Amino acid sequence: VRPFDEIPGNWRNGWLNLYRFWRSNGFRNLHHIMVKNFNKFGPIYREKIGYYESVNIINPEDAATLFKAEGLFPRRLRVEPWVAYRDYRNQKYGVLLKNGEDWRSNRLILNKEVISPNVIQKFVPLLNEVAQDFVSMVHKQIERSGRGKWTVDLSNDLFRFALESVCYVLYGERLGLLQDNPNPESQRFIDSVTLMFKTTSPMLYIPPGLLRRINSKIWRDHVEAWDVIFNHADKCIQKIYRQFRPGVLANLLLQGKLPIEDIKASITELMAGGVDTTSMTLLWTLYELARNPHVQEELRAEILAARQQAQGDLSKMLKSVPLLKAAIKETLRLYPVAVSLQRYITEDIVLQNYHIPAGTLVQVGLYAMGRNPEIFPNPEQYNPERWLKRENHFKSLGFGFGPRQCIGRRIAETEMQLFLIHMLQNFKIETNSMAEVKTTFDLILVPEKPILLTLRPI
Ligand code: HEM
Ligand SMILES: CC(C)=CCC[C@@H](C)[C@H]1CC[C@H]2[C@@H]3CC=C4C[C@@H](O)CC[C@]4(C)[C@H]3CC[C@]12C
Repeated sequence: VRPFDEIPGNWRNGWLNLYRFWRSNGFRNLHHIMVKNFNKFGPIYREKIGYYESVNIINPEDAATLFKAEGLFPRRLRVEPWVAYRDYRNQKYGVLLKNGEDWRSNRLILNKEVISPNVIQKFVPLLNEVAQDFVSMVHKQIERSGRGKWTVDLSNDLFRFALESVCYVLYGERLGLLQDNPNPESQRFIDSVTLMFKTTSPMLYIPPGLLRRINSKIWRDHVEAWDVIFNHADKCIQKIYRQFRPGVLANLLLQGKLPIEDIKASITELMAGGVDTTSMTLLWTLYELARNPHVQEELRAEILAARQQAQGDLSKMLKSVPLLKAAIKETLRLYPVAVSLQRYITEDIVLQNYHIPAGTLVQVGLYAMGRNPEIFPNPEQYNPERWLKRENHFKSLGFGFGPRQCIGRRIAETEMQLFLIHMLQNFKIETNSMAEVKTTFDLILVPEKPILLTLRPI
């Protein structure tokens, strides 16, 4: 086998690479940087930028060997800003920040009430309710606008649908974000959530302790945002104990399997993990459905057929939409919520004939895989057919893979399906202009400029 010190890449000028990363852009084009590296060093490259070093792969086969050596307690990179807040406020770590035995001990409890098929069917009526209210809002706006159209940037509205839905199944209450005049308690909560995501982007590389040392507003606004999010969790917890004398939070407080401190930590991290993720995916999807109207009709045809063969039963209808679940994989292929999965190797492995010493951070380039003509034929075309009647697990890594995969993947899928089912039944999504839209990096994959979509009743 080839030694580690022979892997291609730029690990020999890490300090010059740190200069090239911050001199211009860089923190906005990490997804484009990876593609170039793979198109320059091959199916595997080793990179070092400052004190950061890692081995990267693109072939789904290599992701196999990677996930087989992650260990019993897989460890990804950490969210420095989010961890810094828990240390400052002496809060417990949730299922996302924990590692080792504590994560495993938690994950298993959380899985019974978040990802198990038993509770997924209990979430269907809840998610569908929010999905029905979103369609009502779109009709109202279309009525006002006249001519039966509504050209709008659904960015903010989709963010509200994501937050409204996740908080419905987690806390067991409707925040009312989809109204025309939401109550100030929810308007301040969504603003705090938004400010929280907006303040993490800067501290993903800039050490949080450094911004705290200079009393930067970035650090202060971050703490102020998490405070509101944690206080809204206490507000719920208190109401639930008052009602003792339903939601994920209520069931965890009933079973009394985890401490309230560990329950409050996880319930919060669960919300953060699926508010910006589901919202942007639902946006990229609506965008590609408008650039590819043939796919939108093909889906609409299948959903209308499933509506009648199911006889109202959403459970049956959700099992009868294979092309819809394939469209979700297709969106996550061109626009992955995370440009890479990270796993700290716990055993010496070999990838592409190269010894990878234990402890090494190996990343799986999801954005580069989904756009490689080799792994995916016709990559730049949105064709959900490529996923049906095909097999492929290591090609659809959008929600990760393994014991520490996305614990809310079923909640996300269900929510995104119910959304598309209700939206395609009532409206046709038309692109205001066939002009190209560019992708940038900031926490996730977001469009450079707003996406303007027209919604006509059908
Ligand atoms: C389109 C929607 C979503 C996408 C694409 C997505 C994607 C991902 C990915 C790639 C991971 C890491 C997987 C890995 O490292 O192997 C992850 C982890 C996680 N996701 Fe999501 N996610 C979505 C929605 C949600 C939702 C709705 C929730 C609700 C709780 C959620 C909660 C979490 C949590 C808590 C983790 C970390 C769990 C752990 O590390 O043990 N996500 N997600
Ligand atoms: C909730 C979810 C998305 C799961 C895991 C949580 C957490 C481990 C991940 C999610 C996104 C990561 C960044 C993503 C991309 C990059 C660019 C990479 O080329 C360099 C690293 C970097 C910035 C990652 C940093 C840590 C984050 C936030």
